[PDB]
Amino acid sequence: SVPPPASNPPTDTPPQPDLAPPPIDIPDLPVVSDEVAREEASRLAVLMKHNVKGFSTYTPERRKAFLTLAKDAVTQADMPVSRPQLVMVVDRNEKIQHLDYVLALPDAPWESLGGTPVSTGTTGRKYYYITPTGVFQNTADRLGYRAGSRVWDMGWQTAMKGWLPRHETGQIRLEIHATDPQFLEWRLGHPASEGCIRIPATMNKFMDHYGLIDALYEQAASYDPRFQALLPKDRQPTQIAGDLVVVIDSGPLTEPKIDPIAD
Ligand SMILES: [Cl-]
Ligand code: NA
Repeated sequence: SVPPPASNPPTDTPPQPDLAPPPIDIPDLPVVSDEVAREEASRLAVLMKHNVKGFSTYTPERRKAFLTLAKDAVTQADMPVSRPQLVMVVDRNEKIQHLDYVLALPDAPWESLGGTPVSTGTTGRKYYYITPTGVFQNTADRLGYRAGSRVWDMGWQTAMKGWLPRHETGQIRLEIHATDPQFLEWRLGHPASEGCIRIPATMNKFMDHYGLIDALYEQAASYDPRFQALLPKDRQPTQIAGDLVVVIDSGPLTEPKIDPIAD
């Protein structure tokens, strides 16, 4: 069977004239040397190994695929890498279904930290979408919410309907969700979502506490009480925090498949 769909409510940040800060009041994102960045990435990698269920470093061939396709995608999206920063790379291929944290460096080869199984969107089921490839940024344009378990809201995105071989797109609210009583952790590693990205509950808490993709969220929390209120009070944000979630597809690109029971 396929688990029921997650709820993916939009969380666009309302405009507030009273919170508009001058440039000096918005802190700059931390910039560390490549030497410091690599040491911090190694520390975080060891912590994830011992605190996130299902964590793995990958084989050399798999690491190369994560690193090459993620760099390819960021380059094609013309998104700049001007400081050492983490990137969450998700391989939606039906045969992989894993994420890899990568350290992007502006003037040196990127480095792989490791990651966990995930579940992205499945084919063959009406109203379930294939998770789209591309570069998705976690910005202060959205708040996300807490289920509490953190939910990251990546905005409306064009996605391919998973049940129509003719290739027909629609709009999904792309979000990152932990596992829960209706989407159990043993589902991870095979496609089973309606289009969202499911991650282990412990990976969700780790990302929340260390702020791995929350660089722009933390920046906004400096002056905006709505972002401050959603972030954990006991967090310990890493200086190499990033903001990009990059969905790749390494094998033959996912093709939709008919749902034999759809009318
Ligand atoms: Cl389940
Ligand atoms: Na998918």
